[PDB]
Amino acid sequence: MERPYACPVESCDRRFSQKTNLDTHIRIHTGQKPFQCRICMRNFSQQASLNAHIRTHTGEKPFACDICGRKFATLHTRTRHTKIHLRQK
DNA sequence: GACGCTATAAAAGGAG
DNA sequence: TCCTTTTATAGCGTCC
Ligand SMILES: [Zn+2]
Ligand SMILES: [Zn+2]
Ligand SMILES: [Zn+2]
Repeated sequence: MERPYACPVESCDRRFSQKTNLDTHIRIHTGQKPFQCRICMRNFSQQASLNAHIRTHTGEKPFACDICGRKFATLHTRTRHTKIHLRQK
């Protein structure tokens, strides 16, 4: 089976191949946020979101644009940005 | 128009 | 496999 682990909430019913990913997903239903920022004590649903968040404190911007070389704290922001060099206003 | 930021999904790494 | 960590995608909010 491609994606064995199914979500128990009948409304959702999203599928995952890895069990961790299902557990992480069920958390959006339970509202459990096990990842805590040790600076402001805010809780996050994922390690990824906590890590992206820690950068807002440290000011680190590890994502650079290939075209203009401008820096960004997150991958999405960087990727979405790159698309402005391909069009006008 | 742009982008800072959180959410969420999906994949991958590593150890036993 | 279980658990950790990384990579990809979707909006919201706000200032310009
Ligand atoms: Zn669900
Ligand atoms: Zn914090
Ligand atoms: Zn650029």
